[PDB]
Order: sequence, then C-alpha cells, then structure tokens
Amino acid sequence: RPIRLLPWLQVVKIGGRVMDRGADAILPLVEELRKLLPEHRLLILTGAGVRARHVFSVGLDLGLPVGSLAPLAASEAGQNGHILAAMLASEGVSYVEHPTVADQLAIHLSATRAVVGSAFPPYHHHEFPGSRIPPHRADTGAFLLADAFGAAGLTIVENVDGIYTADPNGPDRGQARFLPETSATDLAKSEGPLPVDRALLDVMATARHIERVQVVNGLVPGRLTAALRGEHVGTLIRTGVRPA
Amino acid sequence: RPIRLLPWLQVVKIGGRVMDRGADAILPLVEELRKLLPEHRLLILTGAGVRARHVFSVGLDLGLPVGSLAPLAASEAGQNGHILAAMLASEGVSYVEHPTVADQLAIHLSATRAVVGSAFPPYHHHEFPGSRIPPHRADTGAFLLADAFGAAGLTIVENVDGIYTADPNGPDRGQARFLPETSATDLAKSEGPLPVDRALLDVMATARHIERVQVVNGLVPGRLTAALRGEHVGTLIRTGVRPA
Amino acid sequence: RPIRLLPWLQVVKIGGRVMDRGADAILPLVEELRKLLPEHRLLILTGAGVRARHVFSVGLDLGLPVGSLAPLAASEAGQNGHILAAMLASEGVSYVEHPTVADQLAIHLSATRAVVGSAFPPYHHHEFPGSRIPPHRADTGAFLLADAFGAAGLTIVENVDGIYTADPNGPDRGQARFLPETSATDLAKSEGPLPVDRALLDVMATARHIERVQVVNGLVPGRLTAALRGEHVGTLIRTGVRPA
Amino acid sequence: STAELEELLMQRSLTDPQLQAAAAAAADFRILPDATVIKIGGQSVIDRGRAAVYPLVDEIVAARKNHKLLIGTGAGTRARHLYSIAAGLGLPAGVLAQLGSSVADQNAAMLGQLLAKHGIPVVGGAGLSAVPLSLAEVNAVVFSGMPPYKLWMRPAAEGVIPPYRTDAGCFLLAEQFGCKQMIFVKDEDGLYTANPKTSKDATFIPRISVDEMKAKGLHDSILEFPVLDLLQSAQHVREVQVVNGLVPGNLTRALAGEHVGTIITAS
Amino acid sequence: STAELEELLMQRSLTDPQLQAAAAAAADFRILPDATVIKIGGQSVIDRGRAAVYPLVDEIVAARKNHKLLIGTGAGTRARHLYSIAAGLGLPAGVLAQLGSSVADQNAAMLGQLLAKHGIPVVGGAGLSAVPLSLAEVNAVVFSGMPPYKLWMRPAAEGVIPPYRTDAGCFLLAEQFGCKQMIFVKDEDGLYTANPKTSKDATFIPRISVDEMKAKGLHDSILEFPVLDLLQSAQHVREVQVVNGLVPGNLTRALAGEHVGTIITAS
Amino acid sequence: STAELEELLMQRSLTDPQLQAAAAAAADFRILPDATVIKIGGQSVIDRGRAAVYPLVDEIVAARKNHKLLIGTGAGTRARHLYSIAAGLGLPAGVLAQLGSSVADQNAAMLGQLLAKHGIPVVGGAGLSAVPLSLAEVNAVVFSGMPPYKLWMRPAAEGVIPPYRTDAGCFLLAEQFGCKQMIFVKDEDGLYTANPKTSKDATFIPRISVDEMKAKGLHDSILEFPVLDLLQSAQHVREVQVVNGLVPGNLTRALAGEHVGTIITAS
Ligand SMILES: Nc1ncnc2c1ncn2[C@@H]1O[C@H](COP(=O)(O)OP(=O)(O)OP(=O)(O)O)[C@@H](O)[C@H]1O
Ligand SMILES: Nc1ncnc2c1ncn2[C@@H]1O[C@H](COP(=O)(O)OP(=O)(O)OP(=O)(O)O)[C@@H](O)[C@H]1O
Ligand SMILES: Nc1ncnc2c1ncn2[C@@H]1O[C@H](COP(=O)(O)OP(=O)(O)OP(=O)(O)O)[C@@H](O)[C@H]1O
Ligand SMILES: [Mg+2]
Ligand SMILES: [Mg+2]
Ligand SMILES: [Mg+2]
Ligand SMILES: [Mo]
Ligand SMILES: [Mo]
Ligand SMILES: [Mo]
Ligand SMILES: [Mo]
Ligand SMILES: [Mo]
Ligand SMILES: [Mo]
Ligand SMILES: [Mo]
Ligand SMILES: [Mo]
Ligand SMILES: [Mo]
Ligand SMILES: [Mo]
Ligand SMILES: [Mo]
Ligand SMILES: [Mo]
Ligand SMILES: [Mo]
Ligand SMILES: [Mo]
Ligand SMILES: [Mo]
Ligand SMILES: [Mo]
Ligand SMILES: [Mo]
Ligand SMILES: [Mo]
Ligand SMILES: [Mo]
Ligand SMILES: [Mo]
Ligand SMILES: [Mo]
Ligand SMILES: [Mo]
Ligand SMILES: [Mo]
Ligand SMILES: [Mo]
Ligand SMILES: [Mo]
Ligand SMILES: [Mo]
Ligand SMILES: [Mo]
Ligand SMILES: [Mo]
Ligand SMILES: [Mo]
Ligand SMILES: [Mo]
Ligand SMILES: [Mo]
Ligand SMILES: [Mo]
Ligand SMILES: [Mo]
Ligand SMILES: [Mo]
Ligand SMILES: [Mo]
Ligand SMILES: [Mo]
Ligand SMILES: [Mo]
Ligand SMILES: [Mo]
Ligand SMILES: [Mo]
Ligand SMILES: [Mo]
Ligand SMILES: [Mo]
Ligand SMILES: [Mo]
Ligand SMILES: [Mo]
Ligand SMILES: [Mo]
Ligand SMILES: [Mo]
Ligand SMILES: [Mo]
Ligand SMILES: [Mo]
Ligand SMILES: [Mo]
Ligand SMILES: [Mo]
Ligand SMILES: [Mo]
Ligand SMILES: [Mo]
Ligand SMILES: [Mo]
Ligand SMILES: [Mo]
Ligand SMILES: [Mo]
Ligand SMILES: [Mo]
Ligand SMILES: [Mo]
Ligand SMILES: [Mo]
Ligand SMILES: [Mo]
Ligand SMILES: [Mo]
Ligand SMILES: [Mo]
Repeated sequence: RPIRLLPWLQVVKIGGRVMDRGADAILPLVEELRKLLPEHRLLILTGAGVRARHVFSVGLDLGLPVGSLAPLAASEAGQNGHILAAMLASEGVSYVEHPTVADQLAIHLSATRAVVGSAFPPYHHHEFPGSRIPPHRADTGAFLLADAFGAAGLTIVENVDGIYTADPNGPDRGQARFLPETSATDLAKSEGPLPVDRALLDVMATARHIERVQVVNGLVPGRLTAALRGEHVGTLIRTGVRPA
Repeated sequence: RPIRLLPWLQVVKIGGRVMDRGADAILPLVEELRKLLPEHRLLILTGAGVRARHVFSVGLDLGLPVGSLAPLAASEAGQNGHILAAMLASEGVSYVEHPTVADQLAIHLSATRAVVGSAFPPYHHHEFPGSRIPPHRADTGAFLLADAFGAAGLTIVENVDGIYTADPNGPDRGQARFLPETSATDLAKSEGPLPVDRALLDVMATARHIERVQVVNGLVPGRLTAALRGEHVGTLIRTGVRPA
Repeated sequence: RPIRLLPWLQVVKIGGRVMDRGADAILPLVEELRKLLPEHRLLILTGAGVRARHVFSVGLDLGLPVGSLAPLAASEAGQNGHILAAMLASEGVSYVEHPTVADQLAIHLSATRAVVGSAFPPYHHHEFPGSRIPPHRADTGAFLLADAFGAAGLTIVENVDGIYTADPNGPDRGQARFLPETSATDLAKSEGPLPVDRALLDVMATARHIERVQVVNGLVPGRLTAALRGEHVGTLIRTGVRPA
Repeated sequence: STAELEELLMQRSLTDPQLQAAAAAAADFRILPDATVIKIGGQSVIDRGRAAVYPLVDEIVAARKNHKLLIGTGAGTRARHLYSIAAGLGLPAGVLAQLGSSVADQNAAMLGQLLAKHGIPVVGGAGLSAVPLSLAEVNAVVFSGMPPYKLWMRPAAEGVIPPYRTDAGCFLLAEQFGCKQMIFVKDEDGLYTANPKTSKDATFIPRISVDEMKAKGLHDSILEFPVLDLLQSAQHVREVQVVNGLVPGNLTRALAGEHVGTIITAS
Repeated sequence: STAELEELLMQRSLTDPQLQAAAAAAADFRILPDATVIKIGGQSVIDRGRAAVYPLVDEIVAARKNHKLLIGTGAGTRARHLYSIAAGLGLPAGVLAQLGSSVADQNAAMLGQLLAKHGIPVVGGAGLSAVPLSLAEVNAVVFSGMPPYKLWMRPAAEGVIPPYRTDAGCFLLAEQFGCKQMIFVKDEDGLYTANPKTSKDATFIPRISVDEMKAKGLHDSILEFPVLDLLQSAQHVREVQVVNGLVPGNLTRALAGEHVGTIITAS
Repeated sequence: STAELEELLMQRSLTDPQLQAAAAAAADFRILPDATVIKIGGQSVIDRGRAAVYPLVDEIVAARKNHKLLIGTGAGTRARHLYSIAAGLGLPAGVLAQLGSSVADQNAAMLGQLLAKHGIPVVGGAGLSAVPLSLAEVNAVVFSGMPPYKLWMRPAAEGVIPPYRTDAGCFLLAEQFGCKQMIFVKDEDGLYTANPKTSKDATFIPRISVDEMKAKGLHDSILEFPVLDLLQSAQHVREVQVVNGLVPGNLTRALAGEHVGTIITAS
C-alpha cells in the first residue's frame, strides 16, 4: 500500500452549481467555512458549474475535440476558486495554482489554515477520448488528489441532499428516492444521471486510502460542519477500500 | 460599496529617491522597519527613483512610445524592492511578485509579518496614451492596491517633509510653503510639480475605502512609526471618501 | 565584508548516491531529519547520484558540450529533492524551486521549519568550458548558496565517513587513510579523486563567511544530528576564512 | 534639444509641466506600422458559435495573404455571468478584471485551434510577436483582448464593473504598437442615433467624431465609453472602424478600404 | 439540432445519457489533420546513444521535407531507476508520474539540440505549435512524451507504476489533434506471438486488432497495455504502427506508406 | 572506446583524473556552427541612445541577410548605479548579479522593439531559438547578455562586484553553442598598450594572445578580465574580436572578415 503523504488533510469539493447561486448561497457557506478554519486543515476545491456548459455549447458547435474542451471547462472551476478565496482573504486564505497544490501543499498549509484550488485535474489536451464531454472533471480531480495524498477525508458539497435514484430536478422528479448509503460498484451498474462524475466511480474502484466519500447539501448551513465530523447528513459512498 | 478584502493591512510606499541615497538613508529606514514588524502587517512597495529617469532619457531618445517606457521604469522599482527585501531577509521578509501580491497576499502575510513588492502597476504596453511619460507610476500603483484591498492605510514615504506649494528643491525654493493638509480635488486644480503622481489624484477621486493618505519624510527616523499610528507628521491628503 | 542575509540558517547537502540506496538509506535519514526539524531552520539540498552518470554517458556519446550536460544532471538532483520532500510532506516540508530559494527563502522558512531544493547551481548552458564534465555540481552549488546567505553552517552528507587519501571503494582501497581534518588549499594541491567537487575547493578559497564544512556519513544514524551541533564526526574542511 | 530633456529628467519631478512639455517633443517610433488590429467580439461573434465564427475564420485566412493582422478576442456572456456573481458579493473591479481575462483567454484558445492548421498562433505579446508577423505564410497572431491591469484596474465612478475591458485592451495595443488601423468586429452595422434593438426610427451614422458623440449624448453601447477618451488622447490610432462581422465579407471589405460600418474619429 | 443539445447542456447533469448521446452528434474538427505523430523510444532508442540516435536524426531531417512531424520522446532507463527508488518508499503513482516527466524532458532536450541547426525546435504545446508546423524549412517539432497528469495520474489496479506513460502521452496528442498517423519507433520489428527476447519460436504478426490481441492474451510489452484501450475509444487515430528504429530507413519507409513493422487497429 | 568511459562514469567519482581524461576523448558536436554571436555594449553603445543605436540597427538588418546572428546586450550605467547602492549596503555578489540582469533585460527590450518590424525577436534561449535562426527572413535573435548565475554567482577574490557579467554571458553562449565567431561591439577601436582615455602615447594592438596580455600587464578594461581565462579554456571559440560600434559599417566589416579592431586569441 502507498504511504499517506498528508494524512491530516481534509479535502472539500464545492460544486460549481452552488457557486452559480451567487451571494444567497456563497455568503452562508463562507460564514460556515470561516468557523471551520480553526478546526481542520483544509484543501477547498471548486467545481465549474453552468459556465462550463456554455463553453461546451460553443466548443461543440465549433466541432472541437474532448481534449480542447477539458481546459476550457477547467478555467471555470479556477474562476470559482478565485471568487471563494477572495471572500476568505481576510482569514489568510488564498487560491493556489495546480503546480503549488501538487508539490507545495504542505508548506502552504503550514502558513495558513486553508487554501483554495481548482478541482479540475490538469488532463487538458491529454483527456481520454470516447465521449465528446470531458470525463475527468471536478469530482474526479478532487478524489484523485484526496486519495494520492492519503487525506483524512473527502466531502463533496452539492446543491442537493445527496444521490437519488433519479434526477430530483429532472422529468422523473416523482420517482426520485434518496439513497443514504451506496457503494461505487452499485452506482456504476446503474443507468441514469448522477450528481457526481461517472469517472469518480472508476477511480474509487482503484482507490488506495479513501474508504468513504460523503455528498452533502451545501445550501443547508451546518451540514458541511457535521460531515467533516463524520456525521451522516447526506449520501455516503463506500469506495471498496477495506479497512483493517 | 465593495467589501474590504484585507482590512487589517497597512501599505507603505517607499520613494525610489529615498533608496537612491544608498546606505545613509536605507540603513536607518531598515532599522525602523524592523521595529515595526511586530506592530503591523505590512505590504511594503518600492518606487523607481533616478534609474527610471535614465531609462526614460534613452527610451525617449530612441522614440519609444509610453507603453514601451512603462515596464522599463517598473523594473527599477522591482530592483529597489529586491534590495530592501534582502536587508530584511533575516526577519522573514522577502520580495513577492505582482501575481503573488494580486492573488496570494493573504497566505504570504500569514507566514510572515511583511513582504516587499514593486509599487508600479502592471499596465505595461497597455499604458494610457497622452503623455510621453507613463502616468501610472509607483504612488498610483500603491494606492490602487491599497484601495482595492480595503487596507487600513496607505503611507507614502518621500525624501521631503510633505507637499509644498512649489518644489522645495526647484528654482522657486523661496516661494515653497508646506501644506500640512490638503484634498485630492485641491491638488488636482493646481499647476506646478508635486512629489506624487498626478494620476494618484484621479484615482483618489473614485476611491472606495481609503479616506486619507499621508506623505512623510523617510529621512527623519520615527516619522514612519508615527504615521502608521495615525499621527500627523507630514501632509495628509483627503481623498473625498466620506466616512460614516 | 558582505552582510549575512540568513545568519540563522543551517544548510545540509544530501549526496545523490545516498538517495540511490533507496528505502534502506532514505527511511533512517528521513526519521533523523524529522527529529531535527524542531531544532534547526534547514535548507536541505539534494545531489544527483548515478542517474546523472547515465545521462552523461548518453550525452557524451552524442558529443554534447559541457553546457548541455549541466542542466541534464541538475534535473536528477531536482528529482531526488522531490522524493525527499514527499517523505517529509506530513511535517510541512516541500520542495522549492531555484527562483524561490534565491529570492524568497526567508518567507518559506518563516512558514515551516525546512524546505528541500536542488543543490545544483543554475549555470546551465553558461557552464564554464574546460572539462567535458560540468564542474559546478551539487557540493559547489550548496556552498555558493550557504556562503552567499552567510548561513550558520554547511554539512555535506555522503555515503562514506569523510575524505580519505584515496577512494575507499576504488582500486587503491588499502592505501586509503581517513583525514579527520583538512583545508581547502591542502586538498586542491592533491591529485586523485575526492568525494567533493574540485570546484568546491576553488569557491572555498574566495569564501566570505563559512569557516568550515563537515563531510559526514549519512548511512550512520546520528552523525547528521551530531554534525549540526558542531561535533567532529567526519572530515572538517577549513575554508581559509579566518575568524575574529 | 535632447540635452535640455536629459537635464530636466534628472532634476525635476515627472509631474513638472516643463519636463512634460520637453518629453512631448521626443521622436515618435512606430513599432508595427504595417499591422492592422482587429477585435473579434465575444458576445457579438464568438458566443454565436459556428454560424458566425466559421465564415470569419475563412476571411482571416484569405485576408492575411495581403494584410498583417493582430486579432484580439472579446469575452462575452461567460464574463457577464462572472461579473454578476462577483458584483453581488461586493468584490471590487480589480477582482472582476482578473475573472474577465479568463473568458477572453478561452475565446482566444478556441479561435486559435481553428486557425492552427493555417499557421496562425495564439500568442502572449502580440505586438512583439515579430517572427509570425514577418512571414507571408503566417502574417497574423491571435491574442486575448483583456488589458493586464488585474487588481490594479482603475474602477469606474460607480459600480464594480471594470471600465477597461476587451475594446480598450485591443485599442491600446493598436495605439502602443503604432498600428495603421483598428477594426472592431461586432454584430451591428455600426452606430445609430438610438439603440437598434430598442427604438424604431434610429438613423445610421457612417462617420462621427468623439466630441459629436459626447455632444449628441449617444445611447450606443457598441463601444466601451472609456475607449472614446483613449481615442482622443491617442498618438498613433486617431480613428476606429466598427463593422458587422455577421455580414459575409465585411471584414475583407474593411481591410480593402471600403467604408462599411461606422468610422469614429478622435477629432 | 444544436438547439436540443444547448437545452440539454443547460438543464441536465453531464452524466445524463440523453446529453451524452446529443454531444456525440456534434461536428468533428481535426486541428492538425496533415501531421504525423512519431514516438522515439526512450529505452529502445535514445538510451542507446549515437549508434541509434544519429541515423534517426538524419531520417527526421530528410522526412520533414515531405511530412509534417510531431516527434515525442520516451523516458527509458533513468525513469525506471526513479520508479524503483520511489516504489520502494511507497510513494504513489502520482509522484512517480512527475519523476518520469523529467526523464522524457531530458530526452527531448538532447534530441532538440541535435536538431536545432536544422530549425526544429523543442516545444511545449506541440499540437498548437502552428508556426514551425506551417513552414517548409521547419515542418517538425520535438516534445516530451509524458502526459501532464502529475499527481492526478489514474493509478493502475495494483502497484504504484504510472499506467499512462510516454506511449499514452504521444498517442493522446495524435488523437486530440486529429493527426493522420501515429508511429511508435522502438527496437523490435513489431509484435510477436511470444516475447522475442525470451521464446525461440515466436511468430511475427504484421497486422492485428486490439480485440484479437486481448483474446490471444499477448505477452508483448512493446506497447503500454492502457494505450490499446485508448485506441479502441479513439475518434481520429484508429490504427498505430510499431516499427524498429534500429533498422536504417525504417521510419522513412513507414512515412512512405510501406507496411514495415506491425499495424495495430482499433477494430 | 565508449565502453571504458561508461564503466568509469558508473564506478569512479567525477573528480577522478582517469574519468576526466576519458570524457575529454568524447566526440564534439557544434549546436549552431554557422552563427555569429555579437555583444552590443551597454555603457559603450545602448546608453548613448539614438546616435549610436540607430546606425547599428541598420547594420544588423542588412547583415542578417548573409549572416546568422545572436545579438546579446550589455547592461551599462543603470547596473553600475545598482551595484554602488547594493555594494554600499554590503550585499553579496550573488544579489548584485540579479540586479544587473534586469538592466541587460531592459536593453534587450529596447533593442528588440526597434527590430520587431524586421522580424527579429527578443528571446530566452537564443542558442536553441531554432525557428528564427533557420529563416532567411529572420536569421537573428536578441538576448540579454547577463549569465543566469544569480545568487550562485562565483564572487571575485575581493569586493562584491559580480566578476562574470555581460561579456562573459555572451562569450559562454558562443562557446556552448559552438558558434563560428564572437564579436564585442564597444566604443573604442580596440586594445591599446595603455588606457586610451587616460595616457597620451598608448599604441594600438591589432592582435594579441591572452598569455601576452597577462605578461604585459594590460590596464585595458575593454574586456571583463575573467573572459580572458574562459577564452583560454574554450573548446569552440578560440578567438574574439573587439570592434568600435560608433564607426559606421564596422560591424558589417567585421562580419565580412575585415580585420577592424583587435583580435584576442586563446593561444
Ligand atoms: N441521481 C441524481 N441524484 C441527485 N442529483 C442528480 C441526480 N442526477 C442528476 N442530478 C442533478 O445533478 C445536479 C448537480 O449538478 P452538477 O453535479 O452538474 O453540479 P456541480 O456538482 O455543482 O458541478 P461541477 O461538477 O462543475 O462542480 C443536481 O442539482 C441534480 O439536479
Ligand atoms: N510641490 C512639491 N512638494 C514637494 N516636493 C515636490 C513638489 N514638486 C516637486 N517636488 C519634488 O519631488 C521630489 C520627490 O521626487 P519624486 O516624487 O519623483 O521621487 P520618488 O517619489 O522617490 O520617486 P518614485 O515615484 O519613483 O518612487 C522631492 O524631492 C521634491 O524635490
Ligand atoms: N578521496 C576520497 N575520499 C572519499 N571518498 C572518495 C574519495 N575519492 C573518491 N571517493 C568516492 O566518492 C564517492 C561519493 O561519490 P560522489 O561524491 O560522486 O557521490 P555524491 O556526493 O552522493 O553525488 P552528488 O555529487 O551527485 O551528490 C564515495 O562513495 C567514494 O567511493
Ligand atoms: Mg456534482
Ligand atoms: Mg514621489
Ligand atoms: Mg560527493
Ligand atoms: Mo504562480
Ligand atoms: Mo507556480
Ligand atoms: Mo509546470
Ligand atoms: Mo512557478
Ligand atoms: Mo514548467
Ligand atoms: Mo510561483
Ligand atoms: Mo492547455
Ligand atoms: Mo515566481
Ligand atoms: Mo509567480
Ligand atoms: Mo500571470
Ligand atoms: Mo507562477
Ligand atoms: Mo500566466
Ligand atoms: Mo511587458
Ligand atoms: Mo513555481
Ligand atoms: Mo517560481
Ligand atoms: Mo526566473
Ligand atoms: Mo514564478
Ligand atoms: Mo522569469
Ligand atoms: Mo536550460
Ligand atoms: Mo494568467
Ligand atoms: Mo495566461
Ligand atoms: Mo492556449
Ligand atoms: Mo488551452
Ligand atoms: Mo496555445
Ligand atoms: Mo509565443
Ligand atoms: Mo502566460
Ligand atoms: Mo498571462
Ligand atoms: Mo505570464
Ligand atoms: Mo514564447
Ligand atoms: Mo513582450
Ligand atoms: Mo516578454
Ligand atoms: Mo510564436
Ligand atoms: Mo517563433
Ligand atoms: Mo514542469
Ligand atoms: Mo517544464
Ligand atoms: Mo529545453
Ligand atoms: Mo535544457
Ligand atoms: Mo529549449
Ligand atoms: Mo515555444
Ligand atoms: Mo514549461
Ligand atoms: Mo511544463
Ligand atoms: Mo508550465
Ligand atoms: Mo512560447
Ligand atoms: Mo497550448
Ligand atoms: Mo498555452
Ligand atoms: Mo516555437
Ligand atoms: Mo515561440
Ligand atoms: Mo527573471
Ligand atoms: Mo525574465
Ligand atoms: Mo521583452
Ligand atoms: Mo518588456
Ligand atoms: Mo518580448
Ligand atoms: Mo520565444
Ligand atoms: Mo523568462
Ligand atoms: Mo528568466
Ligand atoms: Mo524563466
Ligand atoms: Mo517560447
Ligand atoms: Mo532552452
Ligand atoms: Mo527551455
Ligand atoms: Mo521565438
């Protein structure tokens, strides 16, 4: 088994659609994050949200390949990260670039309590072919990092309570049953949309350290605080990493 | 009104002509800065001084436009910043680049008590046309940053006591009356030279947070210490930002 | 005499051949380094080792000049530094790049107790001609930095006890007598191999601050701890800088 | 002569009127005098996708055979979304300026990938991209139109929207490099007395000076209003042309000297 | 049409099968359709020094007169040494991936210095290195073959060796830029039924599909096994050719359409 | 053969005389054999402004038609001002070296802006700037002449002035890239027995070896004295030429093989 590089680290991924709600959603989340700073050492990673859909719409209309779209969407996650970091600047928090996250996170988390980065992985023009939509997005990037570091946890902060049997905002609203607990293998066998990347389920299958990931609703204050303490307030996804 | 990003920050701009005096002026200033480190969180920004005049002389002789001269002068302010930072290295102070000041100042001021940067703004080849001399120089850059961050203050450290009615080292020496207090609007209506950029007066008119700026003599030990405590030891420039 | 920029700094250079031994040598060294973190402020610099010999073998076979080989070997020292930094990441230690070591070491050592860098100096394509083997390697780079900063000390960590009269792993094994103490001038007049760069002896002749350098065996736990406390556990090289 | 200027540069403050007058007498060197700067609108063109971009790519490829081009990109709707999120949080103009740059970079990347097979690169430092601009096989570069001000952006009198965006960014580059022409490629034929999307009896204006535009109090958001003040202070580019990029061959016609669209003059 | 896709992109999750099906109907643009990507093996070629590299440099210089080339480098024995040191410490695949990149960069630097006098640069961003690829005097670029994943490298099912190395790095670049050909330059004539360095009666395979290779359970480490899965999902590069770079003129012959070596097809 | 060298490289220390002797037998590859390196003096030329720079720009533009040029810039009076401020504070040579680099970069930027319309770029990595050096339309690059040593600058025996400045920086580049010629463009006709600005009966020296210069104890600060020792150890550039750039056509004449100025030989 590989060693844990930063065993004391907590990684939090904030969905781009949470950021897309603006001040109504960001201000209570910022206030909750401020209160968490003295409790944990955090790597906060942001997703892309709706602006990545607009750039996919233009990019696909121009016929651009999947490797062209990947860095364009990643830029949106980076911009959400600069917005979130600016809101926490007075607390000593800043946005750090991917090379800094990859090689110097330890020194940055010694200087301050949290840093913000883009959750997108730097696959760029070397994105895998197959789909016209880049498969390695924000949930996948956040998990790859969390598992590579051997982090204490990974929490995914969404605009929904967790994973449902169908899209709770889609045509099948009435058939959507909440799943309090699931496994990566069980979700992989399912058809239908998910609020997490499908590639996340693939990387969870080969995970070395992270045993569970929780998907929580960032629109309900207190849920992120509770999830970071291990409380069951959303959907728990078991990765298939067996403990001792 | 925009929010204050770093409300606890004190910005100090050291004139390039103060640095041009060498060890006789720099060593007492360094000693005074060392004593200030435990008292404030400082962003120290350096001006350009005489070497920018030499590069303007060569550059104008070659017929180069204003956007060509701006980064050439900025380099001189950067070099003064490396000299000042080296003198304070034993105290944990270093020079930080413009991208770091713009996006990561909070983390750097969490690690250490002060950092040094170039006061010149990165207008570069996108400098405004009109004059053959770049208008957005060190005083302007320091103010734009101080006001964007919502800093607790901005102090300008010069080789003179403050602003006079005429150049106290110029032909009209005898007509030069010291101004203890003035406003950006009053100075803007005046003709004649100033020890501050004319563009500073324009940006002070649209300021969002900084109510006053003090110009002090860095050649008199103790004045910078006093100015940072709000004592009236030079010229106070009111910006026209009205308080509550 | 130039001023000491970081008088409280201890510089340690770890030989690339120590790293080449892998886990058997690295794990006890990492454990000893962990225990040293609360005692000293360290700049840890890594050498290149055997992989630089392989790239010299390929590079010389292609007829490449000395300035082409220098950055190729330096890359190996950089890779050893990333490996060592990853082992100490949980303690707040990271690898920092040459521009960061040159201009921002003070801030990085204020955030954390130690940083790792490549011991190779950035001579690159401007390496001196004369030999087909780059003369300014890891020992030389570590010394140039230690002396430029006015560091409290420089310790060289090798896979041997110190300097012998002949290579203790070479054909003349039986004629190899251990030297507990020597001077840069005495070693310079000698023919035969050394476990330190010949260029190190040249830069020691013009040194401004470092009076002595100790070469210790990193394969014997405790020797690095003892050397950092000034104990005589290897070869002491006097530089010819006379004290007060 | 240069002897008086050098003496004044050493002894006087840079704010001194005597020094300012002497510096104004210096020779004027044009760095890239044969180049034309074009701005491809973000919201007006690139955001419209294939139907707007593909015909313009063909015009650019044909035009570079006879004209040296510096093609700047606008930002558009993704920047407006970032500006509304950030403005709602009370973030200052300086933060918004950095967010807007990312959108113009995305647009330059998409345009550059359609032009790569024709040898046209996406660059940083367009005005000094001496090699691509000197080759007949290339003769053009694509650049992101946002100015580099970032946190040092001069804010507007009110609000947090950066007042110097991609129209100002492209114009200042034309101005600094002493280019021969500045063309804004938008989605309207040019300037009208009233808004062409609002009013019914808005008349077309083929030519106007900045003074006349100010005096007539024009409600035309076709050009960033701070660009008009920059145009009045400009040393090299004393006129700009606004053309509709949605009309086939309009950019080709403008480069050929046809008076398509509106010409805005400094005086 | 594009109207349904834009509606789905806004309202559905990107994991939605309906959205995925609609995005698959989008037009297909090839960025660099006339280029050939070649991988020069690290262990198989560059590590062998002068005897292997010098003849290949001459073939590249001759070949670029008629073929646009993107030449990627492998890593080889110094990367294997780094991987064994790091694996022994229990460092994860993500750390090993960064170490491996340094070795491919060293190899690109050495190759670039032998090619500099012929005008061929070492670049970052090969696929978009529009200027060198558009000039008859240049028509080629050298790049480091390691993918940029670094710490975000997808690990293998077991062990810490990065599964996506320089074969995958060069292949994905050929695929993303829509190149016409992908040639792997190694030190074996091609694929054999058994290992050519181990078994005695291993038969040569001139052509095979990924499915047949999987079905026959081939013990040939000539190509990184994850490259075969990428090849099956590829949109642009549906076949690859493996040639022996130690045979004089083999790369020249492959570029001329000769069926030297083994052709591996997606289906 | 290479078999003995590879064995010695693995088993012996790099300081071993046997290894050093074997490495000296390796083949010698010249990276840019057809290029000429020129140093444009900072204090001697660029600091003089228009009267000195404009005629040299015209010579460079004319000369690049027939000669591949790498043009390095000196630093000059702004660097001397930085050195006196920093020396007075007791800052070490390593800090001064970084300050000096900024001045050489400013000079390269000014020269590059005058040359941009002729297609000549300012680069980083001149010796490997393969694309501009291979095109007849370009055939030249401008680079900053300061070496990259920064804090790792070898100090002089006494004082804090960096001993390796822009003469050494340009020379080492000529040497490393195996260039055919190295020309120093200064403001004196060449070397004299005594200082031409001090003594009255100083005689001109058209040709001299480094040994003779040392033996005659020359008081000529025309060339940085450490450059003379580098010249004696050089493998590729065994002679340098010092010319007066203030004399019209002197650089053109030197490139044509005329013996204008002084030739300094290694032996
Ligand atoms: N099975 C499902 N369970 C829950 N939500 C679902 C499901 N299928 C689809 N969704 C939808 O996914 C939405 C979340 O959108 P998405 O995951 O794309 O946003 P995000 O995570 O914020 O974006 P990003 O990945 O850029 O960070 C939910 O609001 C919900 O409508
Ligand atoms: N009205 C004035 N009141 C005071 N000083 C004036 C006035 N007009 C001109 N000056 C001159 O301005 C000088 C300060 O020079 P200047 O402001 O250019 O230097 P600096 O601020 O150190 O430079 P930099 O802007 O590069 O940091 C004073 O020494 C004084 O001679
Ligand atoms: N006189 C000598 N005394 C001691 N060791 C010697 C002597 N001459 C040669 N050596 C050899 O030098 C070896 C150390 O090798 P070397 O100095 O190249 O490695 P390193 O310092 O780890 O490498 P790097 O310089 O890349 O960090 C010793 O193991 C020993 O065999
Ligand atoms: Mg989601
Ligand atoms: Mg001033
Ligand atoms: Mg050694
Ligand atoms: Mo950065
Ligand atoms: Mo960075
Ligand atoms: Mo990087
Ligand atoms: Mo960096
Ligand atoms: Mo890099
Ligand atoms: Mo950085
Ligand atoms: Mo990219
Ligand atoms: Mo940096
Ligand atoms: Mo940076
Ligand atoms: Mo930047
Ligand atoms: Mo950076
Ligand atoms: Mo950047
Ligand atoms: Mo610039
Ligand atoms: Mo960096
Ligand atoms: Mo850096
Ligand atoms: Mo640098
Ligand atoms: Mo940097
Ligand atoms: Mo740099
Ligand atoms: Mo290099
Ligand atoms: Mo940037
Ligand atoms: Mo950028
Ligand atoms: Mo790009
Ligand atoms: Mo990109
Ligand atoms: Mo690019
Ligand atoms: Mo570029
Ligand atoms: Mo950049
Ligand atoms: Mo940039
Ligand atoms: Mo940049
Ligand atoms: Mo570049
Ligand atoms: Mo530039
Ligand atoms: Mo630049
Ligand atoms: Mo370029
Ligand atoms: Mo280029
Ligand atoms: Mo890198
Ligand atoms: Mo790199
Ligand atoms: Mo390179
Ligand atoms: Mo290199
Ligand atoms: Mo390079
Ligand atoms: Mo490049
Ligand atoms: Mo790079
Ligand atoms: Mo890179
Ligand atoms: Mo990079
Ligand atoms: Mo570049
Ligand atoms: Mo790129
Ligand atoms: Mo790029
Ligand atoms: Mo290039
Ligand atoms: Mo380039
Ligand atoms: Mo630099
Ligand atoms: Mo630089
Ligand atoms: Mo530049
Ligand atoms: Mo510049
Ligand atoms: Mo430049
Ligand atoms: Mo370049
Ligand atoms: Mo650079
Ligand atoms: Mo640089
Ligand atoms: Mo650099
Ligand atoms: Mo470049
Ligand atoms: Mo280079
Ligand atoms: Mo490079
Ligand atoms: Mo270039």
